[PDB]
Order: sequence, then C-alpha cells, then structure tokens
Amino acid sequence: PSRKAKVKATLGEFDLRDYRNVEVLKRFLSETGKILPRRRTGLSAKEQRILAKTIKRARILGLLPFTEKLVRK
Amino acid sequence: KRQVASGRAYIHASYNNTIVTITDPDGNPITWSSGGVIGYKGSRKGTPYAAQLAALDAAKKAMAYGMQSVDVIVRGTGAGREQAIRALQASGLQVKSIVDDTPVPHNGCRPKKKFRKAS
Amino acid sequence: PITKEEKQKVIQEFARFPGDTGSTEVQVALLTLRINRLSEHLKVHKKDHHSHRGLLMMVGQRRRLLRYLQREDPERYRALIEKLGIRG
Amino acid sequence: MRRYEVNIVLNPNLDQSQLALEKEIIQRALENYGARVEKVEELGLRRLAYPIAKDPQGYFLWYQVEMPEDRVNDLARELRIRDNVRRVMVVKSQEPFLANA
RNA sequence: GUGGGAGAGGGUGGUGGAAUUCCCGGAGUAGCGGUGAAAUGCGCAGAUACCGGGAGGAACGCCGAUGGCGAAGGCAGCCACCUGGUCCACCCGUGACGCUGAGGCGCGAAAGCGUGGGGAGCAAACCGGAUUAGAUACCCGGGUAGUCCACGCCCUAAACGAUGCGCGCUAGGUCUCUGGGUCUCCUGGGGGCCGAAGCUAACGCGUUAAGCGCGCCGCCUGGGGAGUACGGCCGCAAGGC
Ligand SMILES: [K+]
Ligand SMILES: [K+]
Ligand SMILES: [Mg+2]
Ligand SMILES: [Mg+2]
Ligand SMILES: [Mg+2]
Ligand SMILES: [Mg+2]
Ligand SMILES: [Mg+2]
Ligand SMILES: [Mg+2]
Ligand SMILES: [Mg+2]
Ligand SMILES: [Mg+2]
Ligand SMILES: [Mg+2]
Ligand SMILES: [Mg+2]
Ligand SMILES: [Mg+2]
Ligand SMILES: [Mg+2]
Ligand SMILES: [Mg+2]
Ligand SMILES: [Mg+2]
Ligand SMILES: [Mg+2]
Ligand SMILES: [Mg+2]
Ligand SMILES: [Mg+2]
Ligand SMILES: [Mg+2]
Ligand SMILES: [Mg+2]
Ligand SMILES: [Mg+2]
Ligand SMILES: [Mg+2]
Ligand SMILES: [Mg+2]
Ligand SMILES: [Mg+2]
Ligand SMILES: [Mg+2]
Ligand SMILES: [Mg+2]
Ligand SMILES: [Mg+2]
Ligand SMILES: [Mg+2]
Ligand SMILES: [Mg+2]
Ligand SMILES: [Mg+2]
Ligand SMILES: [Mg+2]
Ligand SMILES: [Mg+2]
Repeated sequence: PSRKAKVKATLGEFDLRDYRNVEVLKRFLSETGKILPRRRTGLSAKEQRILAKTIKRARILGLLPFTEKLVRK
Repeated sequence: KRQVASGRAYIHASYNNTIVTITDPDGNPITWSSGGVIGYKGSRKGTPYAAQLAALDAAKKAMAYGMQSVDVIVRGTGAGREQAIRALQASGLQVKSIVDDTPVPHNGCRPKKKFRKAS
Repeated sequence: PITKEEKQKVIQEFARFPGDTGSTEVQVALLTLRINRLSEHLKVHKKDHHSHRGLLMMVGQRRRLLRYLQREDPERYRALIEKLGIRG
Repeated sequence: MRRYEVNIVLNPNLDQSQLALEKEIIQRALENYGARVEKVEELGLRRLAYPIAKDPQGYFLWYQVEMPEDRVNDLARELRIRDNVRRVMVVKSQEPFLANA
C-alpha cells in the first residue's frame, strides 16, 4: 500500500516532454535517482511513459541523477 | 599520531564476513578490522557477533589515531551489518550519519551461476 | 519518406480524372513508388529482413491489381505498365 | 527541413574569450550544414547532478533550429570535436504534451 | 484517399551512466575467499576493505505492468537518420480487384560449422579442492571452446495457446492498452478474467470459441521396433527433410 498522496496532484500543469525543467522533473525521483513508479508518480500509462522518457534525456544532459546514495540506514 | 578527529567508517557486509574500514575525511584509510582479524575463521567470520567486535576492534584503533566523529557508509547486504552500525554507535565514537551505498549495477555482467536463479 | 506533396504529384499525374484517388491506375502508381523506395532501401540494410516482408506484400498487392486491370481493360493495362517501366 | 533542438553543455570554467570562441565555431559549423536558427537559449552555468568530465558543473546552450535531416548526425559528429564541448544532444522538436492541466 | 494515434517492429551510425575485471597512484595491515563444515586459491614481491585515474568488453537498473510491437523466431538505456506493419475519423476514389494456398521462394531462439576480429563477466570440455561406500555429480577454486561483432553456412525446438488461415452468426459483467464522440456514458481496435446458449471424455471452452456454419491448406489411423534402415535431396561438418 501507499499513503503518501501521489505527485502529480501536488503540482501544476506541465509539459512531460520537457527534458530541462529540473525543478518539476526532479519531483518524480525517489531519494535515489530512481524513476518513481505510477503507484506514486500519479500518471497514466501514456504519461508515465513520456515521463521516464524525458527523465532519461535530462540525465544524459547531466541535469538529473542516474543514481543517489541513500541517506541514513 | 597524525590526528584525525573526524572520519569515515565503511562497513562491508558480505554473507561470509564483515570488513570495517576507517579512513580520513576523504578516502585514505587509517585502520580496519575483519572477522578473522579479531579471531574467527570459517562461517564464524560472518556471524553478526564478529561483525560487532570487528566494528569495535576498528573503533579503538581509530581513537588511537584521535578519532571522535565518523560518517558511516554501508555496502552490501549481510549478517550483523546492522550490528556494526549499532556497534560504532555505542563505541564511544561519534556516528555522524549512516548512509547506504551498496554497488548495484544497471545490469551488465553475467553473474556466477550461483547468483542467477536469483538474478 | 514521401511528403504529402511528393505523393500528390504521382496521383495527380495519374488519376484518370479529377478527384480520382483510388483507381487501379492510381493505386498501382503509388505502390510502385513505395516499392521502389523500399527497394533501394534494401540495396543497403540487406539485413532489414522485417522491412523486406512488407516489400513482398506490396509487390503481390500490386500484381493482384495489375492482374485485375489487364483482365478487365487490356488497354488501360498496356497504358499503365508502359508508363512505369514495370516488368521486363 | 526538420525542427530540431541542439542542447550543448560545454566547459563551465572558461571566460568570454574562449566561450565566445566556441560560439564562433559552433554558430559557424551550424550554417556549414544548413543549420537554421529559430530560437536560442543560454542558461549558462548550472550544477550538474553528476560530475561530467571531472568537473561538477556545466554551461548549457540551446539552439532550436530547422536544418536538413540528412545531415543531422553529420552536424553532431562535427560539433563534438571541440574539447570544450563535452556534451551534444540534438533531438527533433515535438509539441509539448501537457498533463494535469 | 485525406486527416490524426500508439508502439522494446526492423536496419545503420552515434552516444550515456552503474557495475565486474585489469593496469597506474595513494592510504593502509594480515588476511581475503568460499562452504553445511571445509579445503584447493589468492595475500609481506603488501592481497581483501577504501580513494583518485585509465583501458576494455558485454549488458542496459528504476521506468516496467497482470503493459506494448511483430507473421513467427522474437523485440527494452538515450539520440538521429532509413524502413515495415497497424488503429481510429471523414464516408471522399476504384468497383468483387476476393479467401485459401500443393511445389516454389524468403524468414527462422539456442547450440553448432567456415573465414576474420574481439575477449570484462560467464562458462561444455578440462585441472583441482571438498563429498561419498564410489562421485567420471550436485558444493567450492581455476579454466578452453563458446558466449560478443562482420560475412557466409546450419534450420532445429515443450519453434506452445501443445489450439492453421479468412468470413458470417450466437448474453452479459469486469479489468486493462490505444483512437474517436454529444466524455455518470456510447463507439472502434488490442490485451485479460468471470460467465449466457452451446460444446466437451473430463478438465475445460465460452464474441481473443474448443459454440452454429461455409471455403481452402496441413496432419492423424494401436504400442515397441524407429524418427531407425534403405533410397533420394540438402549440408564443409555436425547433421536436416
Ligand atoms: K506480455
Ligand atoms: K540417408
Ligand atoms: Mg467491363
Ligand atoms: Mg600461501
Ligand atoms: Mg584488453
Ligand atoms: Mg499476437
Ligand atoms: Mg516466447
Ligand atoms: Mg509507419
Ligand atoms: Mg463512396
Ligand atoms: Mg461508379
Ligand atoms: Mg496467403
Ligand atoms: Mg508453402
Ligand atoms: Mg549464435
Ligand atoms: Mg564462430
Ligand atoms: Mg570434480
Ligand atoms: Mg552415499
Ligand atoms: Mg543424488
Ligand atoms: Mg566451477
Ligand atoms: Mg569463473
Ligand atoms: Mg539459426
Ligand atoms: Mg500431441
Ligand atoms: Mg470482454
Ligand atoms: Mg477519450
Ligand atoms: Mg475487447
Ligand atoms: Mg464455473
Ligand atoms: Mg451451462
Ligand atoms: Mg471461461
Ligand atoms: Mg506398428
Ligand atoms: Mg517413433
Ligand atoms: Mg509407429
Ligand atoms: Mg533427428
Ligand atoms: Mg554430400
Ligand atoms: Mg541430432
């Protein structure tokens, strides 16, 4: 189960095809640069598919994290 | 006698043993302990207990260099990993922040048979 | 590929009459077009086997028409072929 | 012609001398391949999420162009030589598909 | 035809970061490793753990699904170019141009064969360590072919939905992917589950039929002998039909 209130909702309207809006994008990664699963992201097969796509681009442009060290264990 | 004060303590949980390494503010080790170091041999080495003392035997060698605070970094899953983390805490040493950094690959090398039915 | 423009030219200079988008004559024309395109595509990428299939489908789709035409209007036929340079 | 976008991240630790020089190379080679400027953005420096080329920071450039497809890749191969050019990413423009509007 | 759509469908070039190994440097001791427990092995020529740098090969974490594409085999990092199929809407052009399909031809996982290149990790065979009554094994340490690429062969399979292709007819409910609409819903295409009628030896099937029908192809006729022998055709061989 997940009781954290999906992303999307806590966000305005944006362009999923934008691989540069770090501030918005960033929002879809876990503590680790991991791309958040729909059960969290809050999008649709179609969105959640265009998201991941652009996220991967930003990463190549070195604007997003491929991975992150998990703080506190 | 180089005096360190603050430092890094890397825990290396394996299912076979638990080396703990202490290093200066940015890499470069100082002292370290294992499971054999302390004394055990076979599967004994991995036992969470060993992991404890191991953290500890590495705790003293640390203070001797003048260690007070430490950034704990854990790697790999394993027995007593938490032990070590738990040790260092009650080691009289300052445990600044625990942080997991196990090396996971974005799938590249074929694993030994032993690690494939799992993959 | 084939810009909306590019394709008209063909139809235009083929449609048996205004608005003729879909007569045997036309169809065969475009088919040919595509076919030729893909063909040169396979002059390279000889290993694009999956595209190669589509070729056959086209080629056959074409014969099924030519065949029709030649059987129905043996003249419209000669006409069409004599224009494209198809079959020899 | 096809509408593209040429993201370029180059060495952050430079100055108006070479930096300018790179544009005086990039901006050229573009037109040498039929590049057509539609709109350029220059967010300049920014902190990369991960260190690229040892350095932990990059200078971002942008160029919405409408060049001849047949030479897109040819355009990237070239733009890449500049040692200060550490990253080149061309990607044909698409309409911005919004969500949660 | 025109106008929109989704997609790991295919070919080519490029490119990204994580990890393994190796080499270089630091810092640093006495072990590491591995197992049920061990040992072989590696380490004072300084290993394991840690830090920075480099080289190389192969595979793309999360996204990822009970999801999508393809005719099948099969297809996942990102980008660009080339290219195939397909769906919806509008009902605009042709005017039965249709369906199936012996032989033919092309495609066809893996292993395997030929030439050349590459070789990090993994690993038939192989060399050892354990185990056991023995161990030509399972466990452990190494390790060659191969695994990777190009080109050319091989053509097999639980190549499976174990279900040939096309069309029409026969309750619905539910979940889902993707398109259109007057968008508590209707409608189209695809992926599931449950079930009407019906079918079925039963299990089960059930608008994604295994139901009611038509057309065309392929195939079956008790086990074993045997997918063997002979013959032919194919293959460099192994072998295949
Ligand atoms: K599937
Ligand atoms: K024979
Ligand atoms: Mg007539
Ligand atoms: Mg020895
Ligand atoms: Mg090498
Ligand atoms: Mg299918
Ligand atoms: Mg399969
Ligand atoms: Mg297409
Ligand atoms: Mg009409
Ligand atoms: Mg008429
Ligand atoms: Mg047929
Ligand atoms: Mg046949
Ligand atoms: Mg092979
Ligand atoms: Mg070979
Ligand atoms: Mg043996
Ligand atoms: Mg026995
Ligand atoms: Mg047995
Ligand atoms: Mg072995
Ligand atoms: Mg090995
Ligand atoms: Mg084959
Ligand atoms: Mg059977
Ligand atoms: Mg249904
Ligand atoms: Mg809708
Ligand atoms: Mg349906
Ligand atoms: Mg029932
Ligand atoms: Mg009944
Ligand atoms: Mg049922
Ligand atoms: Mg008999
Ligand atoms: Mg038999
Ligand atoms: Mg028999
Ligand atoms: Mg046989
Ligand atoms: Mg022979
Ligand atoms: Mg055989």
